[PDB]
Amino acid sequence: SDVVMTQTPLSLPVSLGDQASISCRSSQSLVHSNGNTYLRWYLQKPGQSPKVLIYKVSNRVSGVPDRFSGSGSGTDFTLKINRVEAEDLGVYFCSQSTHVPWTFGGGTKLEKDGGVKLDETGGGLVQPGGAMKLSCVTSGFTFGHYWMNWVRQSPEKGLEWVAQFRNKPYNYETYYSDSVKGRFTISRDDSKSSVYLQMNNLRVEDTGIYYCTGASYGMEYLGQGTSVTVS
Ligand SMILES: O=C(O)c1ccccc1-c1c2ccc(=O)cc-2oc2cc(O)ccc12
Repeated sequence: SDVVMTQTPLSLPVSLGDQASISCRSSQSLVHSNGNTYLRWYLQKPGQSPKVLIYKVSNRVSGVPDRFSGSGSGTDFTLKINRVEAEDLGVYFCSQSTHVPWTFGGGTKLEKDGGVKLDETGGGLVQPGGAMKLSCVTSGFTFGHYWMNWVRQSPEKGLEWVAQFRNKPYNYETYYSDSVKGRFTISRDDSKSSVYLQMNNLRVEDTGIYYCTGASYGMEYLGQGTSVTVS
């Protein structure tokens, strides 16, 4: 039932100045009943956090050069990069947010912002069985019009969406990944423009960098992440 996002190729070697093309396919249509197709492309530079380059298939995040273009429809999507430069090098991910759970492709290795801020705190080291509360304080966007999420990253599983807390128009509904159901609880406070993640009964496999994200009208902003180690 979970939408599988498949990227090709896993690794894409290029020479500076060449054109690059990355494919992302979904296991089912990403066309939403509301008319939007919720497909994002991200770039993660080595050692840094993922940043959105393209949203709703083809919309370029302002600031991203015109050399980048997203295209496609339904289940078949493509990111094109003209005249590759050094700053473009890193891992590109696609993600779908039409269906819950939100899901990510496995990545392809190619080898401010209106004052928006999201700051994650609470990370650290705990032993299995332990608990930890992550907090995310935001500013620079009208929080009431955003769905807040927690997404995590590990070498073993890649990017994984784990929880969502919708806004008032969408009944403040919460959703969780099966991997954390019954253990993690996402909470939201509009007055403080903050979201929190209470993580109980932690396991080694919960180890990862945890990012808070704010999504609205197909766009998404992400924090720099906070590291959680369960050892
Ligand atoms: O896209 C929207 O209409 C919308 C507006 C405000 C807040 C969230 C959404 C939004 C969705 C609203 C309804 C729905 O059925 C699905 C939505 O999906 C989204 C996916 C995103 O990445 C990012 C945003 C959304």
